[PDB]
This record gives sequence, structure tokens and C-alpha cells, in this order.
Amino acid sequence: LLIITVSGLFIGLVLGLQGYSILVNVGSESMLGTMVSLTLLRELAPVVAALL
Amino acid sequence: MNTIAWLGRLVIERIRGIGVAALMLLQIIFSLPSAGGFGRFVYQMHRVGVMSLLIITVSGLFIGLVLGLQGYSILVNVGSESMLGTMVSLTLLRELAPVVAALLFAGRAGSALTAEIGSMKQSEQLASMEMIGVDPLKQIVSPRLWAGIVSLPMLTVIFAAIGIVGGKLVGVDFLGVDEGSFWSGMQNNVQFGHDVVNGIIKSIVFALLCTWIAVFQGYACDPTPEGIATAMTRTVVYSSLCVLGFDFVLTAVMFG
Amino acid sequence: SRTSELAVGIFVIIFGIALFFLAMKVSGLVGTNLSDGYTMKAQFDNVNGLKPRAKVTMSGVTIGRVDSITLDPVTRLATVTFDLDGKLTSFNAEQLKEVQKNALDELRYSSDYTQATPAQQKTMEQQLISNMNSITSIDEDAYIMVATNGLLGEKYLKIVPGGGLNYLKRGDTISNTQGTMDLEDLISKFI
Amino acid sequence: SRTSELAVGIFVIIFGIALFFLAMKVSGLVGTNLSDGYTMKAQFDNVNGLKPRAKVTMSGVTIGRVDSITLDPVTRLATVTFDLDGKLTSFNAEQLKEVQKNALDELRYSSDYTQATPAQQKTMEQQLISNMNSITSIDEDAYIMVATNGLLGEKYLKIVPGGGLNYLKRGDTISNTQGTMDLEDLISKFI
Ligand SMILES: CCCCCC/C=C/CCCCCCCCCC(=O)O[C@H](COC(=O)CCCCCCCCCCCCCCC)COP(=O)(O)OC[C@@H](O)CO
Ligand SMILES: CCCCCC/C=C\CCCCCCCCCC(=O)O[C@H](COC(=O)CCCCCCCCCCCCCCC)COP(=O)(O)OC[C@@H](O)CO
Ligand SMILES: CCCCCC/C=C\CCCCCCCCCC(=O)O[C@H](COC(=O)CCCCCCCCCCCCCCC)COP(=O)(O)OC[C@@H](O)CO
Ligand SMILES: CCCCCC/C=C\CCCCCCCCCC(=O)O[C@H](COC(=O)CCCCCCCCCCCCCCC)COP(=O)(O)OC[C@@H](O)CO
Repeated sequence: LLIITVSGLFIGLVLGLQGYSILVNVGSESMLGTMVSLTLLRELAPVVAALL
Repeated sequence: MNTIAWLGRLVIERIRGIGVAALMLLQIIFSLPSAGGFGRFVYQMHRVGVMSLLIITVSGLFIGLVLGLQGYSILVNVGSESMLGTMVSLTLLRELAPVVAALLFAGRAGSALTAEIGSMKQSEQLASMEMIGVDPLKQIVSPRLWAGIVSLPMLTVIFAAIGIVGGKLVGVDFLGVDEGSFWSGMQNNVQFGHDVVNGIIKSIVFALLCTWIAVFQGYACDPTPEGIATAMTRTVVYSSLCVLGFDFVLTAVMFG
Repeated sequence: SRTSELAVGIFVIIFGIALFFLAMKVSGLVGTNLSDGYTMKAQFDNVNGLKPRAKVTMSGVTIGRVDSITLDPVTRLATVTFDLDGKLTSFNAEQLKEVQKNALDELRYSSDYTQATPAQQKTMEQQLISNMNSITSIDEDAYIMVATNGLLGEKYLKIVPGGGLNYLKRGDTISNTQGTMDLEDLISKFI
Repeated sequence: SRTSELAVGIFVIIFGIALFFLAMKVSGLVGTNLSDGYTMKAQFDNVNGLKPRAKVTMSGVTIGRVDSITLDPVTRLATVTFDLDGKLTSFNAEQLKEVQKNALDELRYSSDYTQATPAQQKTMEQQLISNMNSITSIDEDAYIMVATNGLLGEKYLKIVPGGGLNYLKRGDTISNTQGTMDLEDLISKFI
């Protein structure tokens, strides 16, 4: 429970920092919560939690 | 307060463990080279680098296949399927190829370094080498440290190269985007100094952390058959937290 | 060193629980309060795309949120209720005296001296007790409208101030509105 | 063992918290529950992009969802069935009287009194007793259209009321439609 909790927080910090830089140039910073939640829920949270 | 005292005693021995591993690293990298030490380094490039070549090649192809399949579904609804090669190459070069190749290096080549050094300690080859008059930090530990710092940045470049080849294979050759627009959009937005060299600078920082942890846990092991196995799962946990922790710090500097 | 193990053991448990109380605060669960928020309401004719917990701005700066949107199926109007802030829309103490004497001196000018009775400053006494209790910065002839935040933004409410002698009280209803503009109706409106 | 069963019970508390946050803060799950909703259907000539479980709005307020879209290859017009609501679209006790007296007044005004025979208002009471058995808010010359929110968003159905005296029953067919407008539709309009 301790490796999974801290690794999930560090990955969400990188997703919100990288995803803001993409979306702010096309005028869609309101879609930040959509791309953060949909990247985790369908790609990154099943795969990275299975590698740890 | 019986477990509260146990919890405080636990994190003090872990703080003291970082102090031993810091003084162990400064004793390796600040010393003169010796006789026959290059040939021991080329032997450990075979055990650390060449043995990891099959997990890295197949895992890079499978990840590039998912990126070209998911990235086509996003871009086709906004009329920008020509930017598929830009988003596939820029996702690997700055995020995924430094990080995922360091999580498979900590599992295969990191956990095998702390089992080889740890079984030398149990069977008393490290104590027998010391009483002969040879420092085992120079003979045994120091070729294994340098072979991991060199082999992981050489393996994320092969990781990123097959990820782009795998993403071109599903995008161009199966989903049917234009081949000339795949490479021309990539050669326009991807820079060498800002995107390719910044991915190599990440994987040198990760190779130092993943190998210094793996080498320390085998040297400061507990020479007991389930004291070695407790150490092998400590190099996979501590390296994965350090890779994901230093990844946020390096993107906030490079791409922030 | 048993006193040392007890201090590092306590600091870890305190830090671990205080992160959990901070994680439930930045996650939209329990908490999420606001600086003495009162509640206004308004009635539009088309609120298409406005969702609850949206944003309310006066001059670009967010002053509130949106609470609920309901339909009245006898008169074909939508009724939005939203909740504002006290630190951003209410005069603390001093500005209360300042907008008192500006609305008093503008009312008691040479235009309304001849219109009203010559027993003046009696309406200044009656209007001042109605000013002090529960007044906001939204004057009587401002209007609210549904805006769209650039070109790909979400949707939100915008209060456009203008004019104003008397003000609206906390709880009132803004009676100058204009709803949104659908892009199907834009092209048509054109030709 | 009493600790290990106590610690596993905390691992099920934190799992239940996270499944609560994922379902009812991140997804649309808690906001899909319709109150005694009936079912209507319309028939279009272009439903391209309309998905099931899409949205139905009247004035910007969501009043239903979309259930099923099929061809009917004998007439080759697509048929959408959608289910509306009880509260936001059907009348109640006070409102039914408020439309029953005016539906006789819109009928038996000065204009359409001497349009039927010289008989009494029992047939104009028949137009009252034809009403209250399962009426809606939608009249008979409202139209429905496949609109799109924003200019890169999803597609939903939009009910636009207008004019009209009588009211549709629960379960009928709205008979004025217009389908989607894609890029080749927008061009042929302007020329
Ligand atoms: C708006 C500006 C746009 C950017 C313009 C840049 C244009 C692109 C050109 C070149 C790319 C420059 C980007 C910054 C480079 C990051 C440097 C860095 O991150 O430095 C790394 C520090 O890493 C660690 O300690 C982890 C510690 C991280 C904290 C270090 C803080 C760095 C502060 C100095 C860096 C100056 C940044 C200059 C960029 C503006 C060292 O990397 P290595 O050489 O491998 O050392 C090997 C290690 O084992 C150390 O022994
Ligand atoms: C910015 C400055 C440089 C960046 C480094 C910064 C880090 C701090 C300084 C590091 C260098 C200090 C020099 C001292 C190095 C100390 C390590 C050392 O000296 O290790 C030596 C190994 O040889 C060895 O250099 C290992 C042999 C060479 C290893 C590296 C090989 C380089 C080849 C790849 C280089 C990449 C370039 C490619 C570019 C595209 C000696 O080990 P042993 O012989 O087995 O001992 C055994 C006996 O004592 C008893 O049995
Ligand atoms: C432009 C794009 C750039 C891209 C560049 C190209 C990328 C690289 C391309 C190809 C890389 C291929 C990887 C080669 C792996 C070499 C591994 C190796 O060579 O290691 C060997 C063993 O490998 C072993 O286990 C044998 C290892 C397992 C064998 C594999 C078995 C699985 C395959 C069979 C199943 C078929 C697959 C299913 C398909 C339907 C060494 O033998 P050892 O006895 O251990 O050591 C002996 C020493 O003491 C002295 O010699
Ligand atoms: C809405 C959003 C939803 C999100 C929901 C919330 C998410 C979950 C929240 C929090 C989860 C916290 C994780 C708790 C970890 C519990 C681990 C545990 O409880 O395990 C214990 C040991 O942990 C141990 O090693 C002690 C483990 C190491 C201690 C940690 C030390 C690092 C911290 C100190 C440094 C501070 C950090 C630096 C900050 C600047 C058990 O002890 P054992 O002796 O091994 O077994 C005993 C058995 O035989 C019988 O009892």
C-alpha cells in the first residue's frame, strides 16, 4: 500500500504538469481534468500498478 | 507506545543506511584506476547490458504499438492525423522511454546485481578476498557500478527507436496515414538538443540511482538465504520510487 | 535513545494523517466552503450548456459559483440560483458610507429638488436604513448573461455592471437577463 | 492475527472510499436517474453522430436521455426513441387548471366561438376531458433537432417549442424534425 500510494501521486503530478503545456496552446485548458482522468483510467493505472 | 517506538526505530536505521551508501559511493568514484580494470568492465557490460537487450527490445515495441493505436483515435476527431508522428515521438523521447526503461532495468539488471554481490558475501568470497589484501570495493563492486551507468542510457535509445518504428507500423501501415507526412511532421517539431539530448540526461540520472541502490543492498546485505531475498525486493522498491520521484523534478526543469 | 525513537515515530504518524486530511480537502469531498456566501437567483430563456458548479464573474474575476438550474413547464423559462461572496461583493464598513453619500448627493441634486417636496433629507433618512441592511455591489440596472469563455470554453455567467442609484439586496432577483446563443441560430440569423 | 485482521479491514475502507470517489465525483453515474419517465419517439433523416445515452434539452435544461436508434428500411428514415421525465415536463394539479381554462379560452374566444355549431360547451368540456389523461408540456407544433454543443462537442437532441393550442400525449410522435448539419450541409446553405 505504501509503494502504490506514493507512486500514484508522483505520476499524477507529471500528468497535470505535462498536460497543461499541451492544452494551453489550443485554448482548451478546461479539458485538463478529462485528459488526466482518461489517461489514468484506461492506460496508466492498470499498467504501472501492475509493474510495481 | 510499543509500535510507535518500533516505527521511530525503523526510520532511523533507514536514515543511517543512506549515510553508509553515500560514503560507499564517494570511495568508489574518487580513487585511482588500477591494473586489469578495463577488462573487468567489458565483462560486466555483457552481464548487465547485453542480457537486458531482449526485455528492452520487446517491451519498447509493445509500447509503441499502443501509442500509435491510442494516438490515432484522439487526433482523427480534430482533423490532425498528420501529427501522429509528432505525438508518438515526443511522448517517448521526453516521458516514456526514460521512465519505463528504468523500471525494467531495476527489475532485471538491478535485482540480479544485488543477488550476485549478496551471494559472494554469504559464501565468504568477499571476506576471503579482503584477507588476501585486495579491496573488494575495487575488484568486485566498482566494475559493476560503471557497467550500469553506461548500459542504461544505451538502452533507452534503443527503447525509443523501436517505439517509433512500432508506432509507424500501426499508424502508417495498418491505419493508413501518409508516410511522407509522418516523417516530415516529426522532423519539424522534434529538436535534437531539446528533445533527444534531454531524454539522455534523464536516463543518466536514473542509471546512477538504479545502480547505486542495487550495488549497496548486496554489499550491506544480511548473509542468510532469506536476508538476500529481502534485499532483492528492496532494490526494486527503492529504485521505482526514486525513478518516479526524480522524474517530476526533471520535467519541471526541462519542460516547464 | 528510547526518547529519540518516540519522537521520530510520532512525527511520521502526524505527517501521514495530516496528508490524508489534506488529500480529502483537495479532492472535492468533505469541506469546500466559502466566505459567508449569500444566494441570488435569475431567470433566463436559454441556458444551453450551463452546468451546475459553474463560474460567475463580474469583471473577469470569479465572484461565485452556480448552485442549481430548474425549468418551469408552464412558462418555458429556466431559473438559475447561484451563490456569491461577501469579501468580493459586499462593502465592509467604510465603502458603505462612501456609496451612501454618493447616492444621497446624486439624488438630492437640482433635478430632484424641484421634483420632490421641499421637506427633503427626510427621504435620505428613510433610504439609509434600507441601505445598511444586507446590500450588495450589484446595482439595480446591471444585467447578467450566459457567456462561453473565449471560443472553446465551457459556459459561465457574467454580470455586467452599469449605471445604478439603488442596489439589490441579498436574496433578490436580477430582472435584466439575456440567454445564450446557439450556433445553429447564429448561422440562420445570418443567412 | 487480531492486528492482521484489523489492518486488512482498513484496506477495505480505503478501497471503498476510492470507488466512491471514482463513481460519484469523476463519472456520470449519480446523475442518471429519471423520475417516472415516459417514452416518446421521433423520426429523422440524418442522425450522424448521435450516440445512445445522449442528452435531451428543452431550454438548456436536460429533460431526458436517448435510448435506441434504428433504420426502419421500409421508409429509410432513422427512428430515435427517447425517454423524458415526470417532474420537469409533465404538469401537476395547479398547472393543469392553468392550461385547462386557457385552452377553452383560446378555443372559445371571439374568433373561434362561432366556428362549430350553436351547441353548448360540453364538447368544449370534451376538450377539457381529453386533456388530463397523460398530457405533456410539449405542444403539437414543437420541433426537435439534432444539435451540437460548442463546435467540437457531442451531439444531443433539442426541443424547441412554439405556438400551438393542443398538447401531445405521453407516448406520441413529435412530427417536425431536422437532422444534423455537417460541413457539407453548412456550405450548401450559404450558397
Ligand atoms: C524557458 C527556458 C527554456 C529551456 C531552454 C533550454 C534549451 C534546451 C537546451 C538544453 C537543455 C537544457 C535544459 C536543462 C538541463 C537540465 C540539467 C540537469 O538537470 O542537471 C542534472 C542534475 O540532476 C539532478 O541532480 C536531479 C537534480 C535536478 C535539480 C537541478 C536544478 C537545475 C538548475 C540548473 C539547470 C539550468 C537550466 C537551464 C534551462 C533554462 C545533471 O545531469 P548530468 O549531466 O547527467 O549529471 C549526472 C548526474 O549523475 C550528476 O552527477
Ligand atoms: C564531467 C567529468 C566526467 C564525468 C564523470 C563525473 C563523475 C566523477 C569523476 C569520475 C572519474 C574519476 C576518475 C576515477 C574513476 C574511479 C573508478 C575506477 O577507477 O575504477 C577503475 C575501473 O576502470 C574504469 O575506469 C572503468 C573503466 C572505464 C569506465 C567508463 C568507460 C567509458 C566508455 C563510455 C564513455 C561514453 C562516451 C560515449 C559518447 C557517445 C578501477 O577499478 P579496478 O581496476 O577493477 O580495481 C581493482 C584493484 O584496485 C584491486 O583488485
Ligand atoms: C531503426 C530501429 C533501430 C532498432 C535496432 C534493432 C534493435 C535490436 C534488434 C534485435 C535485438 C535482439 C536481442 C538479442 C538477444 C541476445 C541475448 C544473448 O545473446 O545472450 C545469450 C543468451 O540469450 C538467451 O538466453 C537465449 C535468450 C532467449 C531466446 C529467445 C526465445 C524466445 C523466441 C522464441 C519464440 C518465438 C517468438 C514468438 C513469435 C510468434 C548469451 O548466452 P549465455 O549462456 O547466457 O552467456 C554466455 C556467456 O557466458 C559467454 O558467451
Ligand atoms: C479521495 C482520494 C482517495 C485516496 C484514499 C487514500 C489513499 C490511502 C492513504 C494512505 C495510505 C498510507 C499507507 C499506510 C501503509 C501501511 C503499512 C503497514 O501498516 O504495514 C506495517 C509496517 O509498515 C512499515 O513497514 C512502516 C512502513 C515504512 C514507514 C514509512 C516511513 C517513510 C515516511 C517518513 C519520511 C517522511 C516523508 C518525507 C516527507 C517530507 C505492518 O508492520 P509489520 O511489522 O511489517 O507486520 C506486522 C504483522 O506481522 C502483524 O501486524
